[PDB]
Amino acid sequence: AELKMDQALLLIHNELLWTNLTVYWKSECCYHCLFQVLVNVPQSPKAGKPSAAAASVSTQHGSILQLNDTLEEKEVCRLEYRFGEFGNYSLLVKNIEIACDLAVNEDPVDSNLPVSIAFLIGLAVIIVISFLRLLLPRLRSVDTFRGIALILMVFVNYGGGKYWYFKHASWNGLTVADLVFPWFVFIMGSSIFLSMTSILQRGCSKFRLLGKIAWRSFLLICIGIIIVNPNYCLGPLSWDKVRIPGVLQRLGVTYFVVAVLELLFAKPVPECLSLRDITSSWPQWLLILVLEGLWLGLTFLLPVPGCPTGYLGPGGIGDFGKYPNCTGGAAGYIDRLLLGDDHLYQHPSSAVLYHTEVAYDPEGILGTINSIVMAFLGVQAGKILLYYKARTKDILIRFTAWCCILGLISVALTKVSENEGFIPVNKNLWSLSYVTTLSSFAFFILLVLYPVVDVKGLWTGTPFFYPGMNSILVYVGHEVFENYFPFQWKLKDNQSHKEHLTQNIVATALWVLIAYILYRKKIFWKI
Amino acid sequence: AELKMDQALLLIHNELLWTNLTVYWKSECCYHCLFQVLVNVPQSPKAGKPSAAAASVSTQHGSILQLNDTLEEKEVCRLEYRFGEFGNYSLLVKNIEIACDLAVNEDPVDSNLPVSIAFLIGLAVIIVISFLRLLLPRLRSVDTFRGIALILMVFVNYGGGKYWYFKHASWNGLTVADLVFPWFVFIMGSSIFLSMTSILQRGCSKFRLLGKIAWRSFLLICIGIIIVNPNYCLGPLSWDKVRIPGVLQRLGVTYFVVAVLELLFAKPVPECLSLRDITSSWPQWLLILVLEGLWLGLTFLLPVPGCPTGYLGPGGIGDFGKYPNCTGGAAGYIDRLLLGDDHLYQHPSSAVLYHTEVAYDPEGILGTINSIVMAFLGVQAGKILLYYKARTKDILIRFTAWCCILGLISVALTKVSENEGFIPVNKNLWSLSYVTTLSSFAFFILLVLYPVVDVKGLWTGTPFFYPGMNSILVYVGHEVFENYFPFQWKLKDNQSHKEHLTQNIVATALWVLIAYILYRKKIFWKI
Ligand SMILES: *[C@@H]1O[C@H](CO)[C@@H](O[C@@H]2O[C@H](CO)[C@@H](O)[C@H](O)[C@H]2NC(C)=O)[C@H](O)[C@H]1NC(C)=O
Ligand SMILES: *[C@@H]1O[C@H](CO)[C@@H](O[C@@H]2O[C@H](CO)[C@@H](O)[C@H](O)[C@H]2NC(C)=O)[C@H](O)[C@H]1NC(C)=O
Ligand SMILES: *[C@@H]1O[C@H](CO)[C@@H](O[C@@H]2O[C@H](CO)[C@@H](O)[C@H](O)[C@H]2NC(C)=O)[C@H](O)[C@H]1NC(C)=O
Ligand SMILES: *[C@@H]1O[C@H](CO)[C@@H](O[C@@H]2O[C@H](CO)[C@@H](O)[C@H](O)[C@H]2NC(C)=O)[C@H](O)[C@H]1NC(C)=O
Ligand SMILES: CC(C)CCC[C@@H](C)[C@H]1CC[C@H]2[C@@H]3CC=C4C[C@@H](O)CC[C@]4(C)[C@H]3CC[C@]12C
Ligand SMILES: CC(C)CCC[C@@H](C)[C@H]1CC[C@H]2[C@@H]3CC=C4C[C@@H](O)CC[C@]4(C)[C@H]3CC[C@]12C
Ligand SMILES: CCCCCCCCCCCCCCCC
Ligand SMILES: CCCCCCCCCCCCCCCC
Ligand SMILES: *[C@@H]1O[C@H](CO)[C@@H](O)[C@H](O)[C@H]1NC(C)=O
Ligand SMILES: *[C@@H]1O[C@H](CO)[C@@H](O)[C@H](O)[C@H]1NC(C)=O
Ligand SMILES: CCCCCCCCCCCCCC
Ligand SMILES: CCCCCCCCCCCCCC
Ligand SMILES: CCCCCCCCCCCCCC
Ligand SMILES: CCCCCCCCCCCCCC
Ligand SMILES: CCCCCCCCCCCCCC
Ligand SMILES: CCCCCCCCCCCCCC
Ligand SMILES: CCCCCCCCCCCCCC
Ligand SMILES: CCCCCCCCCCCCCC
Ligand SMILES: CCCCCCCCCCCCCC
Ligand SMILES: CCCCCCCCCCCCCC
Ligand SMILES: CCCCCCCCCCCCCC
Ligand SMILES: CCCCCCCCCCCCCC
Ligand SMILES: CCCCCCCCCCCC
Ligand SMILES: CCCCCCCCCCCC
Ligand SMILES: CCCCCCCCCCCC
Ligand SMILES: CCCCCCCCCCCC
Ligand SMILES: CCCCCCCC
Ligand SMILES: CCCCCCCC
Ligand SMILES: CCCCCCCC
Ligand SMILES: CCCCCCCC
Ligand SMILES: CCCCCCCC
Ligand SMILES: CCCCCCCC
Ligand SMILES: CCCCCCCC
Ligand SMILES: CCCCCCCC
Ligand SMILES: CCCCCCCC
Ligand SMILES: CCCCCCCC
Ligand SMILES: CCCCCCCC
Ligand SMILES: CCCCCCCC
Ligand SMILES: CCCCCCCC
Ligand SMILES: CCCCCCCC
Ligand SMILES: CCCCCCCC
Ligand SMILES: CCCCCCCC
Ligand SMILES: CCCCCCCC
Repeated sequence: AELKMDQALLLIHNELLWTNLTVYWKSECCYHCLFQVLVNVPQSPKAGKPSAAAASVSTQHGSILQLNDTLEEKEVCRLEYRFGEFGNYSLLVKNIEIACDLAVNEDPVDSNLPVSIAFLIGLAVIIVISFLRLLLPRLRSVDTFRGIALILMVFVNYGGGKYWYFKHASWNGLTVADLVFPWFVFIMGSSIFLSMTSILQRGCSKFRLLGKIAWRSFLLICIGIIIVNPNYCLGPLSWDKVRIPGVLQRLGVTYFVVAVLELLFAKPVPECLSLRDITSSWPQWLLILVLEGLWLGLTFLLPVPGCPTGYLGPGGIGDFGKYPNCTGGAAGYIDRLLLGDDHLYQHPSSAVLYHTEVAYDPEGILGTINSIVMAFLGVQAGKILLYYKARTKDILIRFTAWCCILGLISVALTKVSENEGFIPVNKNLWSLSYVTTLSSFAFFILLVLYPVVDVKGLWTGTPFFYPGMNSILVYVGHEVFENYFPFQWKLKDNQSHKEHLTQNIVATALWVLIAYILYRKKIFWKI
Repeated sequence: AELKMDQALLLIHNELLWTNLTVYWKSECCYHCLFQVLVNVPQSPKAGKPSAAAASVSTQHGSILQLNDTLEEKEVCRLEYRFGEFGNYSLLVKNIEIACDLAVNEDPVDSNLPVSIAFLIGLAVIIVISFLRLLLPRLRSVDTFRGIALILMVFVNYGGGKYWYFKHASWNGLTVADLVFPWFVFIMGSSIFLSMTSILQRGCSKFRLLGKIAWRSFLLICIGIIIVNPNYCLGPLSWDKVRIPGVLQRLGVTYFVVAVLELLFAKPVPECLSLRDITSSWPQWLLILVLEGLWLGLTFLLPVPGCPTGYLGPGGIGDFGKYPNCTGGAAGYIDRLLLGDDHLYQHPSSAVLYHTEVAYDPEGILGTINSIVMAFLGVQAGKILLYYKARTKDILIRFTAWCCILGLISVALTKVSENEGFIPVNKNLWSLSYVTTLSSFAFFILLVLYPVVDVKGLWTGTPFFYPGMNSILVYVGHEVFENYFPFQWKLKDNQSHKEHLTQNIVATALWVLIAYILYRKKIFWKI
């Protein structure tokens, strides 16, 4: 029909002669949204001639429908159902009492079939190549894990097949899109410590290195603002529309703060139950815990005008529509106070599901504290790798212990619930529990990749370390060349998951190939 | 007022009570355009109350106005005048006989003042630096002259201040925009011979070099089609809208043909009145003259359906509107027959002044013959430089003789007239006289640059050889980053020549600086 992607048709037939009905729709994904009007169905004029009206219901999450008499304002009938994509459904409001029956006129399609098939294709290629091949300085695992994070960032930015789980969550919880930036920050902290230790061991001065750190940070911030943020298809750059926060700006600020902290308190690596790497850097831990206490205090105790104190919700229609302009809480208030709504992100992810009107920037000022905490945990991983490079058992024990500690903290904060924790997982706020959850994930990934890629050498990292060696050039590249063929062509069906998924997979594989080609030519750009 | 850039206001007052008037406007730049309706002025209803109507007239070229009685269809009054930018003019159609008087209510502005001031600023900086500095393998002149051509290409592509002489001519004649692509083709031929001779002297095989030539040509064509032509701000690429011809596609075809010809007939350089470089390559000259005869025959003798034979005009309203869909003649007919109107250039330069509706591609199939002839003349310049490298007098004599011969041929063809020659100068057709004119210009530029930059060493080429060493990266770069700040920001006045000129000059100087930075880092990309 005229159905768009991820929608179904709902035909509502009114068999009642006396009472009109109004239909209210609420998603199950919401936490405390309001019911929104779906369609108004008038009363049947004559017996045997039911009135009809159609509507489109979202099929990404389960739906909650409410039937209310428009004059009486009384609930005659309520049903909750999970509609399928491109379905054709009929709802009949019978008489004798009032009851509703939902019939499936046409069965919906399987929307996740291309994703199921894509994993089978990739799994088959892995087995075929492994079967085919069998018949016939730097840590590799850090580059491999950086390349995996970057590859998924490229796939997600292109759209992720237009799938709701390859996109960012509206407010709370995790999708696959929410995993890949914290992991990159973690790895960047590891690389900060490893590179700094090698450089200082070679005998370089700390002031030349400080100048290099400042130059790299300034370059990243400027590249983000001037190249990566703006949509130059709309028009030329004007200052009043410039968005100051961003991904590369926050990488730059995090890089400066973490690198300068490590450089200031740098120590030579000494050469087995011990806490040597934890106690030899107690000043850094002291400053990190003080900074984290600052984030917690400004988040739960800063009074925001016209808004509750310590509010972590999305606003819009969320929390029963009480707080419509309070998207973010103190984080958004600080962003608006210091930068103004026109220098923020005008399309927050909460807009689709909570219908928020205010601009909110996920990469704002207040969450940089937790970005820094994430990168400092990555630094701790690098310290584990260098202080105990001789012994593999020591490295693995420390990775496992850190994963368990951070996972226990995350379980305590979130209460293993999406919206009911003390600090729920939230990318937009860059919560504490978001950091601890994604850090335990990164410690587990290192625990698995270090033996396989580095100790045993079973796997060489292919093809993931090729973009892990040219991360900055690949990230800037796909932003500049996002609309260019062959990364993007014209689709026969823009309402198809299969066609979008094929386009995005092809474009991501092309950036893996481009990075491999740059590796063969030894064209490594280090910002 | 509401006047746009390069327009004036013309108020027409009708003092006549009985006859209406219609006003016809024709530009002086046209060759045989039709008069187009400007505005209809009704008769004055009562004596002493003249009727009024306003119009905007283009001020780039002189205007020709015709006053015709609408019923009688008889010419009551005609005047030709050159209106100035943003002027406020009044035209009064008096009675006793009928006479017209044009009065300047408000004087126009000086539109060329920013260009006059810009040359004074640049001239002052040259004198200041020369005064300041005084108080305190490869041929350099070829890189210098390539950099000058490329710098002007960047300035012209950005817009050239929105000045009509920094844009391409509508059909015939020369502007500053029409000079810089033929010069680049000339220099590319010189570089082809110089590089090939050095490579073959080092002992390289001709098949490895043939593979390199084919690879470079294929890369240039593909880069042009996929990166340089499309406007990806409009949408994703669809095949039916893909434009096949272009600047880099024609560089690729010309490079392949000329490089393969030289490689096939390559000879070692022997070590003073002689014609050694002209006679040692007689096969190349034979094929070039045969190819030129093909261009002349297909242009003046190919029968084009529904069109005169040997037609070199623009169509539209040109040539008195007889031939509206004949833009190009045989060149456009061959393009349309082999590629179809949707794979051609939809905005030819003749559209503005002759109002042509058909798509015409300046870089089409038929003019590649003359592109090849231009590059082969460049090859002859390289042969002069190598065969006689010991003697400067021999090099200068040969450059002067070639300039005089080509200039005499161009004077014979064009009859020193813009539209009345046998083969007028025309970028869109890539005429023979266009090639000979621009080749004599390039020989004269070499005659001046070779002693100054190479023999005496008075000038080192700065800052022009920095982009001459990275021409391909600079050309692709400014196409990718054309809309990006700092190359383009939002203008306070979009109807100002001063603001556009400042923007374009700043952007061009920024690309000179970028190429200097790439030279300092030794990042030279050779396609
Ligand atoms: C959804 O399904 C219903 C079936 O209930 C379709 O209704 C049919 O509509 C056509 C034309 O409008 C009628 O000729 C049929 O008699 C209807 N069938 C029934 C059972 O009433 C409806 O068209 C479908 N909508 C779509 C496919 O977009
Ligand atoms: C549909 O009607 C029901 C009535 O059964 C509404 O539910 C009541 O809403 C009022 C607010 O107007 C509350 O004070 C009551 O506590 C609710 N429950 C009951 C049992 O009355 C419901 O709000 C209506 N739907 C919408 C979207 O307004
Ligand atoms: C162009 O110049 C004429 C002067 O002839 C301007 O006409 C004036 O218009 C204003 C308002 O429309 C009147 O109050 C004046 O009396 C007019 N002057 C005369 C001498 O008639 C006209 O406005 C100008 N157009 C512009 C500046 O856009
Ligand atoms: C304006 O009127 C003049 C008449 O003086 C037109 O000039 C004549 O045009 C006809 C064509 O309709 C020719 O056959 C004549 O040779 C032209 N000259 C004369 C002296 O009659 C002129 O064409 C009219 N302007 C426009 C735009 O049609
Ligand atoms: C360094 C770590 C341990 C924490 C430092 C920051 C703490 C001490 C600061 C940051 C923001 C501060 C809050 C800001 C505003 C208000 C005003 C008033 O209504 C009571 C105090 C209260 C609620 C402050 C309490 C202290 C506070 C939470
Ligand atoms: C190699 C150089 C010297 C020239 C070779 C091309 C010449 C011989 C060819 C190219 C196109 C040809 C023309 C194409 C079509 C027509 C058809 C008819 O109406 C008479 C011949 C005529 C007019 C041809 C004459 C010869 C021609 C001009
Ligand atoms: C999350 C989906 C993205 C899919 C990316 C898979 C990468 C496939 C790599 C293909 C190119 C390999 C080039 C290097 C070979 C040595
Ligand atoms: C046709 C107008 C374009 C103006 C271009 C002039 C170039 C000015 C160069 C400024 C940057 C110099 C960098 C290299 C210094 C050694
Ligand atoms: C139902 O709505 C219609 C308007 O569409 C209205 O005229 C009618 O009065 C309503 N029903 C009742 C019972 O009021
Ligand atoms: C002039 O034009 C008007 C229409 O604007 C028309 O009514 C009038 O008749 C014309 N003049 C003559 C003399 O016909
Ligand atoms: C959507 C809510 C997510 C909450 C995540 C809670 C689990 C924390 C991690 C558990 C241990 C991780 C070991 C790899
Ligand atoms: C199904 C909808 C949400 C998708 C789940 C993503 C969050 C958990 C990812 C687990 C990754 C584990 C890596 C060690
Ligand atoms: C000997 C080389 C010195 C190079 C510069 C060192 C100092 C750099 C200071 C950067 C501080 C930035 C503050 C925002
Ligand atoms: C030797 C080159 C020094 C250049 C320094 C430029 C300023 C950098 C400051 C960046 C700070 C960003 C994080 C606060
Ligand atoms: C070998 C020279 C050692 C000198 C100590 C260098 C410490 C650098 C501290 C950086 C602080 C910057 C604050 C913005
Ligand atoms: C050289 C020994 C110094 C010991 C200082 C006290 C230990 C500080 C460790 C802080 C770690 C907190 C997070 C694990
Ligand atoms: C617009 C018409 C241009 C015609 C150019 C004719 C002149 C030919 C060149 C004269 C000799 C050149 C020596 C540098
Ligand atoms: C004034 C309108 C046309 C502009 C003239 C451009 C054509 C002649 C350029 C001469 C360049 C000479 C280089 C040797
Ligand atoms: C020994 C190396 C050989 C490399 C390839 C040489 C042959 C290339 C042929 C290209 C022809 C292109 C025709 C359009
Ligand atoms: C050794 C690499 C050879 C690659 C050859 C690719 C085909 C090139 C043909 C280009 C022809 C363009 C002008 C006719
Ligand atoms: C040293 C080897 C010499 C062999 C001769 C090479 C000649 C190359 C001719 C290229 C013709 C290509 C036609 C498309
Ligand atoms: C080795 C001597 C061969 C002589 C062949 C005849 C001369 C051909 C020269 C053609 C030049 C035409 C353009 C100047
Ligand atoms: C630190 C980098 C800041 C760059 C800001 C660029 C925005 C200026 C736009 C001006 C257009 C009128
Ligand atoms: C209809 C599909 C057109 C594009 C197919 C994918 C192209 C990817 C490979 C291109 C290599 C440059
Ligand atoms: C020689 C290079 C040709 C590249 C052609 C690309 C155009 C294909 C667009 C397909 C989109 C459906
Ligand atoms: C209003 C003018 C804003 C931009 C001025 C020119 C900027 C060019 C220099 C930028 C260096 C990156
Ligand atoms: C979602 C994984 C797809 C893997 C396909 C790999 C083929 C290049
Ligand atoms: C400021 C955006 C464009 C940067 C140009 C650099 C090209 C290598
Ligand atoms: C690098 C130059 C920036 C200019 C900013 C202008 C803001 C109005
Ligand atoms: C012997 C292993 C010690 C690991 C300590 C981890 C601290 C969270
Ligand atoms: C510095 C710790 C602040 C914790 C805030 C919790 C208040 C309910
Ligand atoms: C860094 C940009 C500051 C803009 C001023 C806004 C103050 C509310
Ligand atoms: C060979 C040492 C194994 C250490 C295991 C630690 C927990 C997975
Ligand atoms: C460090 C874990 C804390 C868990 C929440 C305790 C109640 C504020
Ligand atoms: C130094 C500015 C970044 C240049 C863009 C790179 C695109 C691959
Ligand atoms: C049109 C020439 C302008 C030269 C200005 C140079 C200043 C960088
Ligand atoms: C095909 C257009 C994009 C090319 C990407 C190459 C980036 C270095
Ligand atoms: C490189 C692939 C090109 C695909 C062309 C498709 C034309 C319909
Ligand atoms: C002695 C100089 C000869 C130059 C010949 C030029 C041929 C057009
Ligand atoms: C091959 C020369 C053709 C010249 C055409 C001129 C006819 C008037
Ligand atoms: C090379 C593109 C050819 C397109 C076919 C058009 C035939 C008139
Ligand atoms: C020193 C030799 C001069 C040659 C001049 C030729 C014509 C400018
Ligand atoms: C080679 C010069 C020719 C000039 C025109 C002669 C008449 C067709």
